[PDB]
Amino acid sequence: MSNISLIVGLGNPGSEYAQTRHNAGFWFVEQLADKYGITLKNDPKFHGISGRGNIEGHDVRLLLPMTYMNRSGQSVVPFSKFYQIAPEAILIAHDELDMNPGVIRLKTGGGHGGHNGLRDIVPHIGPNFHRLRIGIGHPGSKERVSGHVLGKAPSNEQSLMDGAIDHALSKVKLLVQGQVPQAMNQINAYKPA
Ligand SMILES: Nc1ccn([C@@H]2O[C@H](CO)[C@@H](O)[C@H]2O)c(=O)n1
Repeated sequence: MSNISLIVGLGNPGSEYAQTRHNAGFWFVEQLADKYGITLKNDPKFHGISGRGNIEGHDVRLLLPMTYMNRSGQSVVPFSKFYQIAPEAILIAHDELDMNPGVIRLKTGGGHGGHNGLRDIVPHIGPNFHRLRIGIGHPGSKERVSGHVLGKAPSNEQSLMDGAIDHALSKVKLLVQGQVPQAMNQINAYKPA
């Protein structure tokens, strides 16, 4: 059903990418894992870091692909296939250029929206998974995007994103319980200030 049983955080591996905007998904899932005491550990068979544990009475798996962003499907696809997790039971947290820092919205379905992590996943499991879109803002230049997503946000924008992520963590209860509509209402209403 639409109970969430896999939460994927997208990002790039390595200390040099850890604090970049493109790792917003990693930030969310890492903080989720700590909140619920879920151990994230190297999972070489699935080219990622993974964990499993109890979130609010529900058995949930967590996955961070260690493939680099544009190859995220090399982790997500075989992982979800092996555990027989339908896309409708997957939440993928990812950075979103089309929303401001501090804005966070749940979306079901649709395309990759230019996101090359999602672009590597949608072809294989289809579009029908859920996304936690973590706003990272857009750069000045339309050609500045690589420099933006692989760049570190200013303390100001970082605080907004951290606050939004903190809010989302408080609503994961609704997601694993399969009240996706309520989770959408309460997440998507978040104002940073
Ligand atoms: N070694 C690297 C470095 C960066 N990336 C980034 O992931 C983005 C997917 O939107 C790509 O657009 C890119 O910015 C990646 O996949 N692999």
